[PDB]
Amino acid sequence: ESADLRALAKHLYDSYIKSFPLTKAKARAILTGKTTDKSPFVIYDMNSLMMGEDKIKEVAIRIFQGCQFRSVEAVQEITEYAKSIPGFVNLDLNDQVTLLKYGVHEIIYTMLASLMNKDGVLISEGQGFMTREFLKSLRKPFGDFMEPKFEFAVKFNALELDDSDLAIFIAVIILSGDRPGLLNVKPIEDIQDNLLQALELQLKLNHPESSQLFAKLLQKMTDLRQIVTEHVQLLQVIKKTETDMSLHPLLQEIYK
Ligand SMILES: C=C(C)[C@@H]1CC[C@]2(C(=O)O)CC[C@]3(C)[C@H](CC[C@@H]4[C@@]5(C)C=C[C@H](O)C(C)(C)[C@H]5CC[C@]43C)[C@@H]12
Repeated sequence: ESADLRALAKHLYDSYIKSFPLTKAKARAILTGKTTDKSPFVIYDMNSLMMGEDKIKEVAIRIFQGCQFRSVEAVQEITEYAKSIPGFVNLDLNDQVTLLKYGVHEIIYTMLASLMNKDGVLISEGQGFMTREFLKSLRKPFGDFMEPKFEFAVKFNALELDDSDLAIFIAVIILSGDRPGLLNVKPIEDIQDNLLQALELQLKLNHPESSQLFAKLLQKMTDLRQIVTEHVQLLQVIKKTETDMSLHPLLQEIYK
């Protein structure tokens, strides 16, 4: 029944709003020269980075650890969202952990695109905006952490998804079932099939002039995969040349 799929979409969207403090809708209102209400302080170089530390509250490394923090917070938020997905907490606990382990980074880059445009990315709950060029200009093992994320975002943002779309898409990603190490794949797959039906209907209703958006959205999952892969191998480099830099245990247990 279409009706049941709509109720599912609304529940996920509702849970999404409750779990993620910075929505795409708020991010777009901040980014677009829309408001005096609160536009961001813009960090595009060293001194503005400093002054930025006063307005908003070594460079390259310190920025990297600022990233590390926000990812941890993002993992907490995504974990909270995951529990609201019907069926998820009824799964074998080990599989819940596995689904989170592999899904969380793909979600983080999906939602990261909401905070990006071509020029840079919102930081600190949208109070700040850090320039793409400034991130690229950073010291050499760090200066290209962010670039492939920008490249993803620019293309992904061209699908023009809104938060109600993204809420279902993010659920679809979590409930994959082709994740390494899963004990019971069939209950995961039955949940994903429901989610996929919901997403498909959502996209047809919300974007009726956007043909095959559903298929085009699913194809984006390959882009996410390779961002993660490339990000991971970049992290292995950093941990060897920067022996004094530390990773977060919540983040470290995710990579393996
Ligand atoms: C170890 C890291 C540096 C964390 C976990 C890996 C990470 C990850 O997988 O998230 C790569 C992308 C990103 C550096 C995050 C942190 C969160 C962060 C984000 C949102 C918040 C802090 C930063 O100020 C800013 C604006 C550059 C963004 C952009 C990218 C990421 C997603 C990484």
